[PDB]
Amino acid sequence: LTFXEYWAQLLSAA
Amino acid sequence: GTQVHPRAPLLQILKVAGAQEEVFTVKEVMHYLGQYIMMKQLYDKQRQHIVHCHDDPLGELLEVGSFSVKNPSPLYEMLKRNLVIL
Repeated sequence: LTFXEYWAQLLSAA
Repeated sequence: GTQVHPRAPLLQILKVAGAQEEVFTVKEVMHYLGQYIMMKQLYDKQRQHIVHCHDDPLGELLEVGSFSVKNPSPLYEMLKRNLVIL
């Protein structure tokens, strides 16, 4: 995936 | 949902990423951190869940040369050191 997609997944968890 | 105040070195990174606030939620802090990594192109170009933060102010705060977005504990440990709970 793109970085934006990976970070968005992480962000959702916070 | 708790409000937090970033310590100065972390606030400086958030400011580069466009943050004008001084009080955030943790999610907002994480949002601007991702914005920073994206704008500075610190992610690995081929395996984009890997972030290479050595030789960057972000690496000084994280205390690691690289990390995986899927193994975020260095980020969270940095946040515990760099967020004042309000």
